[PDB]
Amino acid sequence: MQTIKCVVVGDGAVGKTCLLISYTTNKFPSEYVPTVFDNYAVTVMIGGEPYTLGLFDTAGQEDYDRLRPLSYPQTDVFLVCFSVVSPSSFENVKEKWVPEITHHCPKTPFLLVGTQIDLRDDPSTIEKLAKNKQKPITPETAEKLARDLKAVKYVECSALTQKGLKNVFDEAILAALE
Amino acid sequence: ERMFGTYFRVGFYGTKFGDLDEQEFVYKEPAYTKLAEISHRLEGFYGERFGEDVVEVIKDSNPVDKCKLDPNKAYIQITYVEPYFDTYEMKDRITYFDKNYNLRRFMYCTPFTLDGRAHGELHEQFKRKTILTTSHAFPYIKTRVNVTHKEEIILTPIEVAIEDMQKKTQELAFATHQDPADPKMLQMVLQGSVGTTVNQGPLEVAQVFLSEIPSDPKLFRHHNKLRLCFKDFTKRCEDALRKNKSLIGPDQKEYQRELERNYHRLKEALQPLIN
Repeated sequence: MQTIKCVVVGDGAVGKTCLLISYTTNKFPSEYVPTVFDNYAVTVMIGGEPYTLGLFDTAGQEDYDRLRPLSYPQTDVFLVCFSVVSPSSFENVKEKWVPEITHHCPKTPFLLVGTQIDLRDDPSTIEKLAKNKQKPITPETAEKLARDLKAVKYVECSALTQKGLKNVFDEAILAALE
Repeated sequence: ERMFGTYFRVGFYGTKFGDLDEQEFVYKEPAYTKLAEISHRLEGFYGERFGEDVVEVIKDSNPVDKCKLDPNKAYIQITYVEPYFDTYEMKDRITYFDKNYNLRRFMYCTPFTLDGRAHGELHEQFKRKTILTTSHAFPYIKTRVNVTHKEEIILTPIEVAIEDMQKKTQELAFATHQDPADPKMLQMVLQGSVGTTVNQGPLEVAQVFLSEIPSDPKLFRHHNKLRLCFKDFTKRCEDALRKNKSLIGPDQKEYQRELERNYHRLKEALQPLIN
């Protein structure tokens, strides 16, 4: 068959783009050749068949609230993104992002992607956020959020330790085929 | 371009590797094997043996300086690489049907600033193209074969701008002239060219490099090339815009209207610097 339209929404500085460009180029977040253009293509193999995944990258600013949903038509699957050590961004998933894609696309599947999970079990950031009365997001407190919101499932990854990186995108493709 | 399969460089650093220490291979994996995959395996396999906590993985591509490395730990550097060809070698991989036959040169790019950072501003960004030569050549009896020579090339930031532009001019070019068309792949390329929201957009490239005509004409052969690459780019965006107008239905009409509007807004700005 053909390309899968996967639109990726979330707050800037959850490193949402940082991971798109690093999975697709087989680079660590330290060595990807930076660009000026947007969106990234990637071929993943799945059951021996190779599917191509068009990755549509969207600004998380209010300033684009008017323009952004122009990409939403003909989407196949959504990656809604937050960083597990930025609880500003995990609130904007309940009350900005998931409402937005489900208002223009009620029948389209979406996934909850937590990112930067290396900085969770990192000492210098845990008490750094606690030193403003905040703990990072446990997978528990996100797994329910996704069941609450009728997401296809929760996934989390690190661009840096590659952990669960491949799973994020395998599930996105799979969710597009249902 | 994995008719050829997937290739990574693998460097082994540490006395605990026995005879592998200071040896450097190019591994040949199945097609579409991802960096996570191999790096999971090589850490998983020397985890099971030396203890999880001494297998450290060099998430880098700058050449390993032996000093900075804790001599107690076992270091594996892993870098994705692509088969590197002559312009003569490549031409023949076009016209005759078998193409997987003398893979001995492998290329990777590592980005830097003079600052010692990896990434900088559009005018600070450098790139080192490295070419690895292996001892034997793929396809081969073993799946790894080690590296005997090595060549570094440096691209001045404007040369980097050109390679970025060229690749995306061709990405359009391909997504336009292709049967049956792929609309989602085409709009994905197209929107990320003329209607960018996140990265710097192509205009800032013309602005940072094409604004002043350089004196030193060794740098003029660069200024011009970027000037002409924007001309090819702006011609391929039109073609792509046109072609997307064919493929869309009613729901994407405002989408295309904005993609169009985004383009003429840009060609507008571009025209001073291109001419």
